Amino acid sequence: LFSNQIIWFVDDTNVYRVTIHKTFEGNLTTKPINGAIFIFNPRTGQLFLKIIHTSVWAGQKRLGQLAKWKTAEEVAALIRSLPVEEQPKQIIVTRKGMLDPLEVHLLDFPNIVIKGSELQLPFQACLKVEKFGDLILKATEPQMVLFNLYDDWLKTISSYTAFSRLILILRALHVNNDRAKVILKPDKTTITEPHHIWPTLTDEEWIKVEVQLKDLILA
Repeated sequence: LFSNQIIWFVDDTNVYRVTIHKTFEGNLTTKPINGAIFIFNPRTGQLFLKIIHTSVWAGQKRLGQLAKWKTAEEVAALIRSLPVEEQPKQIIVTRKGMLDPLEVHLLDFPNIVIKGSELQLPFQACLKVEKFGDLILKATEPQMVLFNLYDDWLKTISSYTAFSRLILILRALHVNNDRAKVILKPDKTTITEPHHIWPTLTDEEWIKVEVQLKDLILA
């Protein structure tokens, strides 16, 4: 994974989202709510969060399929906004339905390798982190927001270690949100700094939480 080339993971799982509701009359309303594309560099921790506002869906059917194409369009748009030296060499999609849309949208980038993955990388778990959930829910138009999902970790640990820690966090949040959040608050004094995503923990605290997160996923 960590060679000498820029790699992005692309997750489209959360682009088309709805809430469903049984009306007093007994019919089902399906109302789209804002979604997001997660585009993630595992070496640097850089996350490009493309917020997808509900206005993009129109007198449109099959929004689930259309969402894959909108994702591809947005990934290509991002690539075109970046200098060549910042463009990815490889794009790894978390769902196989993204392969063909991306192939078609990146024809002008013949050197980019597009591939699928069997990895469990639930960026959907970020929707359960207030910082992301609220930002997405409250958006009134599309926008892209940059985040550093590794906070200050890279000052003292490797990219490999940071990536593993992040995946454990996301997967644990995915499988049992309540228990994961307890695990990530090991002390009464535990805080998350305003510009950070994750709690400020000592090295010893991280060791224990990483084991506990892993155990939670196995359970």
